[PDB]
Amino acid sequence: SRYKDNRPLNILGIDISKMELGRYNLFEVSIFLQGSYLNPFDPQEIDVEGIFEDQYGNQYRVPGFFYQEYKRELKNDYEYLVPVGDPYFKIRFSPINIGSYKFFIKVKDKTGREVSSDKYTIYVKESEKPGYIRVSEKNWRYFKFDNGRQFLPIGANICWATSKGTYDYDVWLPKCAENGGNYFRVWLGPSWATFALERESVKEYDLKNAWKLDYVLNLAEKLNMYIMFCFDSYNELRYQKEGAYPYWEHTPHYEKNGGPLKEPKDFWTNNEMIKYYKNKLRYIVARYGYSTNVFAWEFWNEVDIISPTAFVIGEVKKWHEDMAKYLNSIDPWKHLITTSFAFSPGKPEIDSISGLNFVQTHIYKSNRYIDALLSLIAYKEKYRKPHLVGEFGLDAGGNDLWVDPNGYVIHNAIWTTILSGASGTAMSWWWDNHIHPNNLYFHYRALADFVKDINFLEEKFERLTNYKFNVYNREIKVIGLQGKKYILLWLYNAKEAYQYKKDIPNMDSSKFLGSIELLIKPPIKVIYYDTYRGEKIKELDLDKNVIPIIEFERDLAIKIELL
Ligand SMILES: OC[C@H]1O[C@@H](O[C@H]2[C@H](O)[C@H](O)[C@H](O)O[C@@H]2CO)[C@@H](O)[C@@H](O)[C@@H]1O
Ligand SMILES: OC[C@H]1O[C@@H](O)[C@@H](O)[C@@H](O)[C@@H]1O
Repeated sequence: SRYKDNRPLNILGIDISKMELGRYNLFEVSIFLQGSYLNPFDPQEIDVEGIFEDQYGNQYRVPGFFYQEYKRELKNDYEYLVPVGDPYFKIRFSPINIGSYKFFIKVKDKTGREVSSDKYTIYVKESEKPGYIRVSEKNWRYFKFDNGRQFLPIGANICWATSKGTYDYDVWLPKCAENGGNYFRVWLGPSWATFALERESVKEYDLKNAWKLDYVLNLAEKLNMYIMFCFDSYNELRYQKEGAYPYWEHTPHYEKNGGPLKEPKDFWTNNEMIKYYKNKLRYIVARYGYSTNVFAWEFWNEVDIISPTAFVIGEVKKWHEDMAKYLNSIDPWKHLITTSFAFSPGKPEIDSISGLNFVQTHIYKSNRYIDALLSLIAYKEKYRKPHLVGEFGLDAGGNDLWVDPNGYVIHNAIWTTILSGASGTAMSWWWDNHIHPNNLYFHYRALADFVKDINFLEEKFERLTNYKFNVYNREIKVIGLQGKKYILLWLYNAKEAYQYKKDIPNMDSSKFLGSIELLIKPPIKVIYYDTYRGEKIKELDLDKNVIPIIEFERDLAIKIELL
């Protein structure tokens, strides 16, 4: 209890960032106070709240959070944070309507005493921000922003940094964003993670790592990138003898290390653990919920490979139901909620929960992974909510960086997933040792430039069929979408797409390979698109339903417009 206080409850000061701001922008209040509490992260010890009301009567009850300011520096090869000033409490709000808001601050400590701040008025003007990310009501396969524009996640996992900490995100994120990336995922556990909130304790949260997460979220705000926050990872509940980067012996949850749990099975039902987990959710909502750059709350990385002594499907399901309900109830902005599994088909008992707004796949597979992605995407349409392939790679023991230094595997997967009907790109691993040093960002730029002007929410896209190849010299396969107005094709050579030794193609090729006949009504306009250079190659008007296939080395994209 290093942050305890033993004084009569009183507000000592309030600082307000600005009295005028734009729609969906951050409005921050600093609160200096004294009171009686053992743990500023526990609302039963001290509960700070901001009560906001727009001019239409809508009310928002925003929990406040304990905060320490830091100044970062780089000490040779590691980030070091110097504390600045005493810690204090903050409220972070974001207005969804324009016009006037009134708000006040309310504080209650463990004595039951309650104090209040006077009503303040702020004014909100229109801004460029599109709002929070939601499931599309027009097409449940896809995400939208509040303003109705689509959100197609294009990016990769970027889940933790080296010892350089936030300085790595300074490098990775601008490169991602300038190459069409608008998405990444970060880990808030286990305790070794860059943004670990439960670093030494499950009762009190790490103010340095929370500040690093502030920094990276602010950088995403500047770059128009949107983040999935993964709260916990399976390692926390996996025993040393079970392998796969286990961490139970080191995790703060374990009684040996000060926590409430005698064994990982008890995580799901232990009353003390559930209480502190809800305090963590409240802290996360308080500190980060305002941000439209939070794409989603993700409870678990691969919860199915916690210790087999700890995975009880009925209890994990109930815990996800209860925590999703709680999180929704306290999150004024109702961010999307999800969870993930190592087993690529997932766990239907959990994926079917209505409180999980979208489902995910993790898949590491070396052989015929294009077909495996297609099959999984087709299968999970049964949930009638969006599907994110949140992790993807070879099953090569982490050797992708030297088996495939050109990123052909990533290339194949991001084209396959977005043109099979998934909500966005397959999300690669290996951001730090592969994507960045091998400079693989250009793959994403080529894909983003192909899809960005299509409104997927209105095309009524269906996976391509009723097609007939007529190709004699090669084995060419197709992944395709057929919509109201567009047909999008990704063609690949089955005998070249899975070999990674040759250099990046630079076709000069103008040559005729074969044809693909589609059941569509002509006339049409056909655009041939280089998937490595990210450029239109050729354009052709047609009066029949048979599209010539021009020469290409590994794969080729075609955009067809029904006229
Ligand atoms: O290297 C940093 C952390 O790696 C962690 O293991 C990772 C591992 O690097 C790899 O990405 C693997 O497939 O997923 C693991 C996490 O589940 C931990 O070993 C951690 O201790 C390291 O700091
Ligand atoms: O920032 C990502 C990486 O960039 C490299 O050039 C080095 O500086 C690494 O130390 C760093 O982790």
